[PDB]
Amino acid sequence: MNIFEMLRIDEGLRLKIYKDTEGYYTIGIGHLLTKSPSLNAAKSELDKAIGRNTNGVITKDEAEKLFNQDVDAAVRGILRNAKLKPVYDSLDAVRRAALINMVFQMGEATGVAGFTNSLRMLQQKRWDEAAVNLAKSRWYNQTPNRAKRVITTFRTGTWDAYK
Repeated sequence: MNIFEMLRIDEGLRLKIYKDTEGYYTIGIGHLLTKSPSLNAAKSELDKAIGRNTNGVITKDEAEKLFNQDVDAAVRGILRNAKLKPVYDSLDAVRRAALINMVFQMGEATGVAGFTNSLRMLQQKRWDEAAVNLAKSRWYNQTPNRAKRVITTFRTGTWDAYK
């Protein structure tokens, strides 16, 4: 198991524009296109991302290409964030993947950098406590199964939730 497999499990793979759990236009492996309610806006953003006139449909290779960029971006976003960086560097490899998962989901470092208290607990390696704190969130209330998977990963440092 690794970050790519993990997120592929959490996000699924869809080749035609769809709406995410928040109703936003998305494609591929969780690639958010736009927060706009306009399908045409989403089709424009898609074509711009792929570099062709897609008509709302992409191939598997294309999906994977967006996915790789998106994982890079999430990691880079963490390394560039003053709050996230030290946490991430303090973590073991498994848990690092849990943190990338959150940033990818929340599509931005910002979101996650906000979870101050949980961040501090993770850095201190107080796993059970962090796990409880993380669950007191809109995040855990809206997508509870996915959040449980990510929280278990932080609590245990293993991939058991994904196995």
